[PDB]
Amino acid sequence: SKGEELFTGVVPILVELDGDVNGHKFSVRGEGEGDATNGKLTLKFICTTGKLPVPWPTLVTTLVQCFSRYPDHMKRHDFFKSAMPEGYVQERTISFKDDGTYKTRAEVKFEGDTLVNRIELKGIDFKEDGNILGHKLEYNFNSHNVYITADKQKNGIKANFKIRHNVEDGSVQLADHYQQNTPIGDGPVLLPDNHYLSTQSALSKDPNEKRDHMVLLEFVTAAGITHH
Amino acid sequence: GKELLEAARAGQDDEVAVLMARGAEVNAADDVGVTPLHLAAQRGHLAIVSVLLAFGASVNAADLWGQTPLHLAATAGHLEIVEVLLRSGASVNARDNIGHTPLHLAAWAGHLEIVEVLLAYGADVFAQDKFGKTPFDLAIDNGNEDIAEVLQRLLECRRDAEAAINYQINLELYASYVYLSMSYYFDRDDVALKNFAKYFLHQSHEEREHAEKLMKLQNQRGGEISLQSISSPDSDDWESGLNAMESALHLEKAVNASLLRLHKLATDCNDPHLCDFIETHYLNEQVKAIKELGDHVTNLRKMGAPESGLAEYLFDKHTLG
Amino acid sequence: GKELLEAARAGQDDEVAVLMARGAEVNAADDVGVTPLHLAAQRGHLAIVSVLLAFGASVNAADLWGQTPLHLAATAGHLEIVEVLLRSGASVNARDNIGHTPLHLAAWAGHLEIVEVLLAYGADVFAQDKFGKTPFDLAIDNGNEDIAEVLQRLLECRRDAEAAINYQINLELYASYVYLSMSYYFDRDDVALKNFAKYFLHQSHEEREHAEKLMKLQNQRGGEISLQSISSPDSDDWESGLNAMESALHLEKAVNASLLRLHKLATDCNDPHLCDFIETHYLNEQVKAIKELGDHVTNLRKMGAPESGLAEYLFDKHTLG
Repeated sequence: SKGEELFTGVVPILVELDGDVNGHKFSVRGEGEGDATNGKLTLKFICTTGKLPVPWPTLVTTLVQCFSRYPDHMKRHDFFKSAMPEGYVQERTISFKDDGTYKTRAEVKFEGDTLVNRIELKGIDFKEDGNILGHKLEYNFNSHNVYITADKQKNGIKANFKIRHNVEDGSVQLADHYQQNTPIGDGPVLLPDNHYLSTQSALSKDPNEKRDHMVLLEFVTAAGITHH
Repeated sequence: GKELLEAARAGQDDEVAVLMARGAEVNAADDVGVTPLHLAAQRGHLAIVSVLLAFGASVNAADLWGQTPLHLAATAGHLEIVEVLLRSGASVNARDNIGHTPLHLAAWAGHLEIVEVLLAYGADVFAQDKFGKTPFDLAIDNGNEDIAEVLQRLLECRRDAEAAINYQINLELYASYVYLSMSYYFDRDDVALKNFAKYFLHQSHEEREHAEKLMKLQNQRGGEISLQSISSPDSDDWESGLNAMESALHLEKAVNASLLRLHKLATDCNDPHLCDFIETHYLNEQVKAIKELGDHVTNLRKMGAPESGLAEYLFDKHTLG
Repeated sequence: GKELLEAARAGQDDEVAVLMARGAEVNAADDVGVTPLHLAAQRGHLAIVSVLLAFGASVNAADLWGQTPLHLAATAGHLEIVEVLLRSGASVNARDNIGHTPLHLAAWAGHLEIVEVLLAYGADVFAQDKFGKTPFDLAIDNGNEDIAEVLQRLLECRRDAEAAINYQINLELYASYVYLSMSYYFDRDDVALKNFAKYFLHQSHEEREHAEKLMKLQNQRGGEISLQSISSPDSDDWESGLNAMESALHLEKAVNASLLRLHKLATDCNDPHLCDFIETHYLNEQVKAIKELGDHVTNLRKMGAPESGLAEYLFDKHTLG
């Protein structure tokens, strides 16, 4: 009853990410708003740590499924919902093919009524004159899907998916993402069977900002049950 | 200067009233480009958008994300705001960065009445976003059931009208070919009738003008012409002038039946211009052709043909020349 | 050469396939004149008739009894074969020896959907056989109930349109007579107004052109003109110019009401050409006539008529001449 109420309207967001990648320290702050009723999110990320070595498309995947559009027939398979304002944590591993990996911890909750997202990142095992990081990949994005599976061992879920980032020369990079999602409280959280979640997004620039900026709007919604 | 936007967001209609009465910024561009009209449309507040439009707001206000008050209003679900925005000059075919049009969002969210009012104002049903989807796709991948049905009906109406116009083009080309055959039958030297030949050559050329008119029409509508094979006439030997006139009569009647079927189709799918075109250029010529060819047949039958030479000779001399 | 027909009869679609792939007789005339298409239509076998049409069969194949695959297919009850034959050029109005048309058999057998598709393609409802019966008769003498209803509706639509066009002819002839009376009233020497007289004579002749147009129309449709008695106008003494103009106004309004009733009738019975004719030649002239006659009436009333001579004198001089 309560876990679904906490998204009745708009929600302002504050996303902080602190990462260490091969001697490169970085902090990222993102500002925007979201609505779960339509699975819509609209954000703008900026790095107050100067020029960054990894392309912006990399940071996109690793920056709130609690906002995905959920229908009335999957009111019983919304794991992220039942835990509000309980919140939850997720541990994600992203694995690049033909380069190294990222280990990223994230804690998601409500703070007052603002959704603040604290994320810590450790990315290593890369060649620093490569393409995935050496700014050879194309500034774009594509439509993707996430598979969520129940996990009674952690009485939460696992989320697995695969992202394909096209390079400016036709080639693609397939990053495989795992993550464990677990709620902080011992309360009863609604258990979703394994199903999928479609996601679309778009990247753009502000015309009159002199820092490094990345504006992004996105639509996210789940499915998987062939209900009546 | 800036203190009006939070009152619009909180729904303080009286506060924005008294503060806009005093000289205030109506077309305010804010920290992310959200004008008071955008926030007045997100939340359902008709009074605020009315008093903002009256004071000179812009209905097309390019947000930093590419949105417009019509986008957010169609996504939310408030019908009255959609109506008052459409009457004020909102553009039904404005795009996001993803490429969504207000009908994309109306179909995703599941708002039937908003879908109707957007279809009445000129939203197109097969428009795509960057990722290639049409409103019917966003409707069928989200369980929104009736949006899908009322958009499928329109997709099908357009497809069927295109197909019927192609079939009419082929039918008139076939009739032209049949008349050419008829005409060069009466040119043999064991069939020495010259004005029968001129008659059927004239009809052969008129029937090609008829088909070119329909090709031009289908290019004006934005459809695709798809030409096909033309069958050969059923006979090479049209036994006499009477039998050829009767065959032309049956052919004209078949063509007229096809025109009537296409007119009923264009009437079912609410297409006034197609109906007007059909009855202006095609339904009064068929009636006159059928009347004239039946006249020829009864004249020939009364004079005594086909068992009478000097009946077709004198018909050819006096009526056809 | 002949071994394909028994495979068509047994429904051996694959056998006729492999044997027609090899060079075989497609238009085979047999011991009683039954082509493989006839036997493929008697039994319900769509694949065989498709692969036979593709290989060049004749849809109009004069059996020794006068039948055609459309006859046997309409009698049997298979709708898909009827459709694929009608799209390929089958003639809906071919006769037997008895004189039956495919609609006769569709009505006898009791096949509603086949009756519909045959009516869409130009089958006529009042066609007779040698013994004098129409499909409605074969429908009512066999207990087939709804065939009778949907054919009675069409018979009645045609009868009622014929009757309404006759009544409109009589009404325009009566209006012409009324205007002639009006015109020769203003020619007396105790009513010395010449341009009122010319006005109403012009209207008298225009209203006869109007009725001849409808006579020509009804001859183009194949109906029967039945002329009737023309009543005499209600008055011989039209008290003044104002009163005569008001009477002409009421008469034009009555004529327009009749036109609207006839248009609604032609719309109910799905008759696009009649509706187009009525609104092209008749509905814009009545609007202009009513506007002009109301203008004349208000001008005359403001100038001070009828209690003022020098009002109708100067109207007659300045507006009508």
